[PDB]
Amino acid sequence: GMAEAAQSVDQLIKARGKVYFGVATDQNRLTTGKNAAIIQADFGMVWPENSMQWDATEPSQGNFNFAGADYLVNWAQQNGKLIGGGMLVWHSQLPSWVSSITDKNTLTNVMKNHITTLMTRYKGKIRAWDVVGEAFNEDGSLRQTVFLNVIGEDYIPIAFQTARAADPNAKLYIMDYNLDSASYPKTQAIVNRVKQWRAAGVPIDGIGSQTHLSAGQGAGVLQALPLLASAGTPEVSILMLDVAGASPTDYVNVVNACLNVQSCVGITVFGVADPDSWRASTTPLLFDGNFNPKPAYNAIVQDLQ
Ligand SMILES: O=[N+]([O-])c1ccc2nn[nH]c2c1
Repeated sequence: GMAEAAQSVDQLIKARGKVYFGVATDQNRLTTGKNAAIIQADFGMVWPENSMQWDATEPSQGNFNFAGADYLVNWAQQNGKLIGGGMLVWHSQLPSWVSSITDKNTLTNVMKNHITTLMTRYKGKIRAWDVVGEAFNEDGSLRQTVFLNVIGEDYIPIAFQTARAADPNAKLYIMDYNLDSASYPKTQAIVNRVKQWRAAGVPIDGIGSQTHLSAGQGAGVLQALPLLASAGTPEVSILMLDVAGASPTDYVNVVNACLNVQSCVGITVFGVADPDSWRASTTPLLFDGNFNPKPAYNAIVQDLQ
């Protein structure tokens, strides 16, 4: 048929003892193309690209919109897929009403209410939440977001403690990008800070590495991911994965990094088909514009056998 025979990378990675091979998606994708069909066949977990971000879910203080998030949760449950959520605390997609707050107590209450409301709504149904995203500067210091500037460094401890109470079953992650190389200061810095936060009792269950790679950089993940795992969190994960050129070598190296790290639970790719990627011109995903698996997909299948 037009659809091509294939194997599920999610089925294969589970048979290797990992939890999932996942994909970022949302309602716009699930209703179009072959996205739903490919996700049903080949992936075991879904993450909302945008529908759980702060601008989508709490556009006005205390006025929540769960329509896109509900769609994804409902779709995942109906299709037997795990669900991840996030990002609960992130500077990038933040409504103006939040970034304009200057009172530390107010912003703390706002952040806690945002975390608690989103996590409570889906309590027991979500595998993992990305509680704090992109909290680090490239030099390893903390990024000067409204949360850091107004609340101070304690915002990370408070966010995680609040998330734990909202849904004790969820795995709570901190996530950042440019953690793909051991040579990079951000990688060692997040490890050191996470070690110190865990010594302070912060319930950081996971470090998620947002893995946007250019050609050849897969090999670096083989040293970076073990370094991330040395922070001692229960879990690490590869997330938002895409690879310029989608070389089988790079993708297989990332997969093998996860297989080589006992605490790595799985891998999430940043979409299904190349034309829908934020980097589409670099054809960086595992399915082409015809929704057929690319050589990198086949190479992952062969590596996971
Ligand atoms: O693993 N992901 O691709 C992914 C996509 C969007 C997200 N928002 N929060 N966490 C996310 C993870």
